Formats: sequence, C-alpha cells, structure tokens
Amino acid sequence: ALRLGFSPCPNDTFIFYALVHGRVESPVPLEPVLEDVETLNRWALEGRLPLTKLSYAAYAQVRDRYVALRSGGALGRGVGPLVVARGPLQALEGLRVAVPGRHTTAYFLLSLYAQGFVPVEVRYDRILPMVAQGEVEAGLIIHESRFTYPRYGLVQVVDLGAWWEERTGLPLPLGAILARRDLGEGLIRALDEAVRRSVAYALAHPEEALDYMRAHAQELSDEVIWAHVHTYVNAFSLDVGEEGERAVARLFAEAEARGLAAPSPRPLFV
Ligand SMILES: [K+]
Repeated sequence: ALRLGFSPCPNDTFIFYALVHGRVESPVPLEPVLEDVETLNRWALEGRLPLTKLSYAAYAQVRDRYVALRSGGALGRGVGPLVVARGPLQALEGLRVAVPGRHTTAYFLLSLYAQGFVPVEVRYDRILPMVAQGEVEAGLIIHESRFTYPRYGLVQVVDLGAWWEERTGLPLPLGAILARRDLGEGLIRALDEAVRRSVAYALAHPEEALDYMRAHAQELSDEVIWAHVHTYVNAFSLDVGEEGERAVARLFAEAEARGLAAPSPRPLFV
C-alpha cells in the first residue's frame, strides 16, 4: 500500500471515498493519512508522502519533487477563501489577520490582495472564534467556514476567489493532488485515472460517501456537509481542463513575479 494524504474535509473524503473503500479500481492499494492542509503542505517540502493533496501555492515550491494529477483537485470561481471581520473594514493595513497556514493558496491570495497586515497563523477552526472574540481584527477562512461565519456575527470583507476572477478572468486553483516523481511515470498516470474514477463514482453515488464524510467531520451537520461538497467538487475535480491549466499557469506566474517560486521547465501536470 502507498500512503495517501488528504484533509478530513468533506470534499476530500468525498473525492477519495471510492478509492479508499475499493469501489473503483486502483493500480496499488492506498493507506489514507488524514491531516490539516498546512501539515500536508509542510510535509511536502520534505517530500514525505508519495501521494498527497496540497495547496496549489505549495505545489509551486515542490515541482522538482512532485507532479500534479489532472484529477482530484479543487479549483473554480466560487471556491475562494474569504476574509471576514466583526464589521466593515476600510483596509487591512496594520490589522492582525488570523490565517490557516502560510503555505496555503488562501495565504498567497491574501498576500496578493493586501500587504500591510500582521498574520497570526493557527489551525483553520480557530479563526472564526478568534475574530468574534476580538483576538484579531479579521480572519482568512477556508473549508466550511464560508457557510457558517454569519453564526459568529461576522461579515465578508472580500471573497478572494471573486477578486482573483476579476483580476485574471480565470477560476482559482485552490488544491491539487500530487504524486511524488520517484513513483514512475506509468504508475502516476494510472493513479491519475484511478482518482478520476473515484471522483466520478462519488458524483454518481453521493449518498454512499456520507458515512465516511460524517466520520471525519463529526462537528458538521449534514446540511453543511452537503453544501460543502456541492461548493468544492465541480468539473475541475474530474479534470483541470484547458482553463484550469491556464489558471494554474497564471497563479504560478504571479508567484514567480514575487520570487515566491522558482520557474521550471517541467510540465505542471501528468
Ligand atoms: K449558510
């Protein structure tokens, strides 16, 4: 079996459900390792896992070690991380912003959007309470927080996905599934096909994945679980496509323009 890292969020458990339960064929058996996305991001800098979900911004840091599968990721126009606050803010200048991980695509986007804030790095589930309790002035939120933030009395400062679309005319690449290059070209292609099959299986039999999604997101109501997969799993999860490729190229061009990532001649996808 090969270790496969992903988050316990409904979109990842939905996407990998079939593969992990033998409902679709896989070229090799897989051992899921569920972790926070920033833990996976840090691990990839060390090339720890042979297969792993990773923030697209972090992928730009590990291209010589990993290649992205065309399937299994999260990209789109309405999946952007949001910045929220207790009330409207004129700007983020000089304000403390709780963020879910410096290597996330969310953090990268927030850094494109504004540069005078003070980041406070924490697990994503601490952000809404920290903002509501006044420990920071704004929060960069991901995962299911986009559905629940009003429960904390908060308002949206900016939808970074919408901001990215307005700036580039492209969908936002959020997360990718990466294969470590030492696995060999053939196996990597077979894994890409297996992940695509897994996504297709859950799309066809969504209810079959519910017990698994609930097991790993025990704090979430079914209403939130269903909203979460509806929001984060879309056509780009089956295949990045021509537009998805252009969007990833644009994201990496912006990172390179700021010296956040080194250019590479290696193709971005399997
Ligand atoms: K809601």
